Amino acid sequence: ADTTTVNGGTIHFKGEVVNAACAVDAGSVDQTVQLGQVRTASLKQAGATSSAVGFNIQLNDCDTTVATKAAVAFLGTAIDATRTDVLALQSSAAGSATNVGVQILDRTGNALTLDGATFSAQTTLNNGTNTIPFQARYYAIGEATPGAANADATFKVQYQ
Repeated sequence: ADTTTVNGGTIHFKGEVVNAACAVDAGSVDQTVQLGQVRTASLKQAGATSSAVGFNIQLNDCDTTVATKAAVAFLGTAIDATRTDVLALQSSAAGSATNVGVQILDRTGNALTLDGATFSAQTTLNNGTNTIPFQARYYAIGEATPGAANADATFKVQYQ
């Protein structure tokens, strides 16, 4: 019955990475992130964006004698071969939106290539708790069409 909206479900992030420097918080290893609902009229041409929502990857127990910096990379399916930082939806079949994916922006506003090897801007660590912030947002690759939108990605943390 939806003829007018991309109707955001969740983007689901998983990232079980173990390192001596810090522990990934248990609330960060398997998280969702709701984007909600956008009229297709607002995503009518390639490059249009909407509905940026924040999420964080929290590191606990950091020890700066082990690492002074951290960064995160994300892995997922590109929506097409010429849009390497736009995550395909889990489905573009009947009932799901087409011509729209999801980008993961780091704390400097840069979209991250979804190759598991393109690291965010670094957090300069303090001992203890460190919160690395991101956003997710919709990104149109053409005239978006209506339907459900859900996506999935995994993440890794690199320390130095």
